[PDB]
Parts: sequence; structure tokens; C-alpha cells
Amino acid sequence: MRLAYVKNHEIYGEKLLGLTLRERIEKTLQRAGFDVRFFDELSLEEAEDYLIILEPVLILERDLLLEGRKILVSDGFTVGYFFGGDFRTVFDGNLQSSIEKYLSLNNLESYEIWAIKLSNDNLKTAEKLLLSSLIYDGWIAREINRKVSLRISRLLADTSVTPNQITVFSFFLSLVGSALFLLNSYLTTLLAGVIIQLHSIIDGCDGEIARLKFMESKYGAWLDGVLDRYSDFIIVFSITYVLSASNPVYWIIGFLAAFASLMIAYTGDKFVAAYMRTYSPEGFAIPITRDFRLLIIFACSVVNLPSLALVIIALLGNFEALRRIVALRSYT
Amino acid sequence: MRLAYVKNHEIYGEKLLGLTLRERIEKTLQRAGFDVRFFDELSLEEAEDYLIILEPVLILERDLLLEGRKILVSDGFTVGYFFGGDFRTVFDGNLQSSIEKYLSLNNLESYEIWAIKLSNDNLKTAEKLLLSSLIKAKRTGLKPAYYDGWIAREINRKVSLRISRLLADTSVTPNQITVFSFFLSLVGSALFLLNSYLTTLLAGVIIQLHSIIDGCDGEIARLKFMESKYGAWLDGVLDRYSDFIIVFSITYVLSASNPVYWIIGFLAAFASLMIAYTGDKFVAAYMRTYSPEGFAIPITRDFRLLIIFACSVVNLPSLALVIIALLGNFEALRRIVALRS
Ligand SMILES: Nc1ccn([C@@H]2O[C@H](COP(=O)(O)OP(=O)(O)OC[C@@H](O)CO)[C@@H](O)[C@H]2O)c(=O)n1
Ligand SMILES: Nc1ccn([C@@H]2O[C@H](COP(=O)(O)OP(=O)(O)OC[C@@H](O)CO)[C@@H](O)[C@H]2O)c(=O)n1
Ligand SMILES: [Ca+2]
Ligand SMILES: [Ca+2]
Ligand SMILES: [Ca+2]
Ligand SMILES: [Ca+2]
Repeated sequence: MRLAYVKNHEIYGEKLLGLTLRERIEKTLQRAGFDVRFFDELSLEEAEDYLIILEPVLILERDLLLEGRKILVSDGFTVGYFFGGDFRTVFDGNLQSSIEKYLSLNNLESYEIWAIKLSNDNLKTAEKLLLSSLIYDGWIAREINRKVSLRISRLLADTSVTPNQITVFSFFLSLVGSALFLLNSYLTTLLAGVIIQLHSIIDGCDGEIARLKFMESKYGAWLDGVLDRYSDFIIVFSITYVLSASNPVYWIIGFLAAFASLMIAYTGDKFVAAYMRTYSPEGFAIPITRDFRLLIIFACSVVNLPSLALVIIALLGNFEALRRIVALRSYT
Repeated sequence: MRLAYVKNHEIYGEKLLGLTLRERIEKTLQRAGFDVRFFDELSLEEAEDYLIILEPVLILERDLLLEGRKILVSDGFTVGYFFGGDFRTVFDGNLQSSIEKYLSLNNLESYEIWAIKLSNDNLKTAEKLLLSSLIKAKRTGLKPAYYDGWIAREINRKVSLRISRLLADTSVTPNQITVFSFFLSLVGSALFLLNSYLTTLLAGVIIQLHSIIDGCDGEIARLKFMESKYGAWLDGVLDRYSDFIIVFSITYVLSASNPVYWIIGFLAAFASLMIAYTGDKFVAAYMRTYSPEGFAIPITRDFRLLIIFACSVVNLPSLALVIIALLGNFEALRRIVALRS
């Protein structure tokens, strides 16, 4: 058992993006495996480890790990103290003095963590930093979609909307786009592409809201990916069906595109299942991840050429999948 | 560091399915996280825990876990002793005497493990048992991505194990079998394209042959401790390619008669991937073996390929597409609904 002692401050009562800052630091520290104790005057309980936080701070780091006695720092500024259980043998009922004496008999190493010290002025700075802490994204995802999706999640933060609700809703948008494709006209094809790209953007909000409001879940991760598999398939299927009326050859291209869209996903998730680490190719890889796939569909749709999108997704998709098969034979 | 002390026996020099019983017990224990020391007379080194095996034994269990001092037992017979580090404070240079005293000062719980005590007579029995331990089941203690379906377990494994027994004496690697299994699916797919009952019959037969042999790569991997991360990755990926290409070939031929079969083909092809994806995504998210508790539609790969096989011999591959599309998609949707809880 580890205890995190956090001194109360009036600023902790302010809400930032759906939760009070008090709940945020409480939940963040609990994630790290610490029992949290807020205090004005400190009374020490027995525990294996102790975390002491005197100044009000917003922790932005996501996978905090504290093994071994250290001092927590953010840009030269001390955030908190991480002491061992032997701190019990020095504590005398007065906090600063006990810390002072304890620090004098020690020579503690510093440890950098992502956090921002809170003031009544920099709360806007804290929000932007907290939002930026929510973003394995492809280049299109990171540099385009996130810019919009974060602005949306910011607004969704103030609501009771759950990550799962966003996921299903995002899925529904992909259906609207697919439906618009079935109407077989440039206008509807254009509207289709726009909503597909919107779907691409909003599919980041489910994850953003999940991390922002500490509502991540195993089922959430599962459903998020699965419905993306359904969306990719249904989108490609819709585009192929309309095109098949003109040329039956598009069935073949359609098949190859749908398969590729699924395999880029499968190969990645299967890697995680087998290696138990995040998939991330070190060097060159053909940019045909989902953010690219939907942007390609969007772009080709605005010029009334969804068929060209299938060709690219089929080609770049299948080749990248094959590239991954050959590449992964290496380090394993 | 944890030390496993194994008393030497002449029988450990004998080869069982490609590896000596020495190599087998050594690797099994190494997998279990023990530094292994073979001995005639025992000199004790320091470690957190000690495992002592006096009688010659073949361990069949796959994911052995030893927490807390215990006595290891197989069907009433003592296999070995699992002592704590405090055994050092009792050891007097004589193994037999120290075991007696340590057991005297303690009250060890018995602990059942799957293993067979080895004799010069029961080696054929050891072989049969070792082969049966290669199956993806809960009885073996393996915690894989999936367990074997009913068709795989009750039909396919019976053949693939008999094949794996023969492959054990060769230099054939798991990856080589995986590629070969995939190539068979291509031969099956090609036969579908020739569009005749004879070739259609051969296609189905080879698809089921493919289904059976797709168990050999996994069997040989576990049998000779040649499991690998890429191996697990490749085994699954090529199965997806196979599922897609098989359905693709059948759909392409059928489309010449009625273009609507493209749709059924699509739905069948999609399902074949989703049954796989939903499971592996579970593994990725929950980090444990996927296993539905109650009702689930039997449309796993062993069934799908058997369905394709059966439908092909009656010259109705379209029916296989219909069955796979229907059973497959409802099962995928069922998994979406079931996992919410
Ligand atoms: N309803 C949800 C959705 C997501 N997550 C969590 O958020 C992670 C994914 O976050 P995303 O931002 O949605 O990432 P992704 O949608 O895969 O990519 C979208 C992004 O590239 C922009 O298009 C999942 O692993 C899951 O743990 C969750 O818990 N519940
Ligand atoms: N070249 C390979 C292939 C597989 N494996 C390992 O074997 C496991 C799968 O074993 P299989 O028995 O082959 O499982 P499966 O392919 O599902 O066989 C099912 C079969 O009955 C077909 O219906 C993989 O996860 C991997 O750990 C390996 O190490 N190397
Ligand atoms: Ca998402
Ligand atoms: Ca999604
Ligand atoms: Ca296999
Ligand atoms: Ca395979």
C-alpha cells in the first residue's frame, strides 16, 4: 500500500474540462497505485511508500511510474516528494521541518514528470496542456484531425456524454456517409466524402473523452476498433456497389480495398496480441492507416472519383500489408 | 534467481519426438523461470526457492506456476518437491536426510501437476500423452489466443497430431509448415477457379486438409519449444489471407451465373475476418484468452472450412457462402452485444 499526501488548496475546487482539479489529481494518483489523502495538517499513516505534494499541480503524464526514492520536478520546479517508508522514522508532526530534516540526511535524485503548477492565471494554459495530453496517430490524424477533434471534445467535456456513446454515434455517421454513397450522384458523393472525413475526425473524440474524463474501459477499446472495422467495410461496400452498375470489374477492386482496410487493422492489432506492445514501425511504412484511408476517400469523392479511392486503398493497402509481413520477420 | 535441482537418470538420454527427455524437462523448467542444475550428489547454492526432482519424469503441463512451498503430485504420485529458501537452514549435505527433516518441520500442501513418471516401458505411453498435450485446450494449461473448436478438437487434431508425430523427427520448422498450410489454401482456391465438380470436390478436400495441417505448425512449435511471437502473428495473418482468398475464388466463379453472389461473397468474406478480429481485439484489450462462457454460434475457422468442405462435395459452394455469411455475421453481432457485460 502506498499513500499520497496532497495538501488542500482552494484552487483544487475549480473544475477543468468536466472534473474538479481535485478529482483529477485524485484519479491520476490512484491510476499510479496510490491511496490518496488530502490534508491541511499532516498526520502520518503506515504504508510502504509516501508521496508528498505541497503545491497545487495538474499532472499531465499518463503512465506515471515511481520506483525508488526520487524528487518530482517540472521544468526545474519541484512538484512533490517521493519518500520511502523509512520517512516514518523521521516525521515529527510538523511537516516542513520534518521534510527539511529528512532532506538534509538524504541526497535525493531528481525525476522529471509532465505537470503544470496551478495558479489563478494559468488555468487556460492548463486546459490547452491537458487537452494536448490526450493525443500512435498517423500524420493526417495528428496534424489535421486532432486539431478539430480536440476542439470538439473540449465542448463535449462539459456534458454527460460517455466515450461509448461517441463511438456508436461516430459509427452512425459512417453509415450516413455510406447511405449518401448509395444515392449515386455527385452532390451526394460529395456529401458522403465530407461526412466520412468528419467521421474520421470524430472517431478521435471517443478516445479523447475517455482519457480526459478517466472513462477508459476494456470494452470501450474493443468496440472502438470493431465498429471501425464495420465502418471501413460498409463504406467500401457501398462505393463498390454503385460502381458495379457501370463496371463489374470494380467488385474485384472493391474486394481488395475492403480486405486491405481490414488487414492494415488486423496486422496491427494482431501484433499487439502477439508481442504485447504498441505497434509502431521504426522507419519507412506506406501511409495507408485509417486517417489516410478516409482522407483519400474524402478527396476522391469531392472530384466525383470514389473509384480512384478504391484503387489507391487496394494498392497501397495490400502492398503495405505485404510489407509488414516481410518486415516483421526481422526483429522478433 | 530460482534453482531447479533434477537428479540424473539414464532415461533422460533417450529421445522423445525430436528432443531428449533431458532437453524437454530442462526447457519446461526454464520456461517456468528456473535455473536448472542436473546432479548426482547435491551441493546447494543460494536462491529464493528450490525445486527438487528425484524420480525421472516428463512434465506435460505447459504453463506451470509454483507459488508457495508445495509438493508436486501427479495422480497420487510425488513428482517433485517445491521448497522455500529456508531449506538452506535445514540442508545438512545429505539430500535424503534433509528432505525428511524439512518435511518434518513443515506441512506442505499437495499440488497436482500433469506429468508422467518415466520408465523404459511406458515411453510409448509418454509419447501419446505428450502429443495430446499439444492441443489448444484448458487441460494442457496453455493460455493461447483461442482454444480449439469442437471440429478441430474432435476431428482435426486426431489427424494433425499423427502428422506432427512424423514431422518431429525432421528439421521442419513451425514457420515452414505455416507457409505450406497457406500454400495449400492457394491450391484449394485455384481448384475452385477451374469451375467443375471434380475440381470443386478436390478444392473442398484440400481446404479441409488445409484446416487439419493448420494445426501442425502450432503442434510442432509447442512440441519442440520453437514458439515465437512472429510465428503466432504469421499463423493468424495467413489464415485471414486464406479465408479471404477461398471465399474470393468461390465468389468469382459464382458471379458468372448470378451477380448477386458478389454480395453474399462479400458478407461471407467479411464475417470470416470479423470472427477473427473480434477475438484478437479482445486479446489486445483484455490481455487474456478469448473464451465465450455460454452460447456461441459454431462458426469458428474449423467449422467454416468444414462447412466449405461439406458444401463442396455436394457441388454447392454457394451454400457455404450463405452459411458462413449468415452464421458469421450474427455471431459477430452477438459478440458485440455479449461483451457489453
Ligand atoms: N469508447 C471508447 C473509445 C476509446 N477508448 C480508449 O481510447 C483509445 C483510442 O483512442 P482514439 O483517440 O479513439 O484512437 P483511434 O480512434 O483508434 O484513432 C483516431 C485518430 O487516429 C483520429 O482519427 C482506445 O484504446 C480505448 O482504450 C475507450 O476507452 N472508450
Ligand atoms: N509458425 C508458428 C505458428 C504457430 N506458432 C504458435 O502456435 C500457436 C497456434 O497453434 P495452432 O495449433 O496452430 O492453432 P490454430 O492455427 O488455431 O489451429 C487450429 C486448427 O485446428 C485449424 O482449424 C500460435 O499462437 C503460436 O504461439 C508458432 O510458434 N510458430
Ligand atoms: Ca476511436
Ligand atoms: Ca472507432
Ligand atoms: Ca496454425
Ligand atoms: Ca495459419
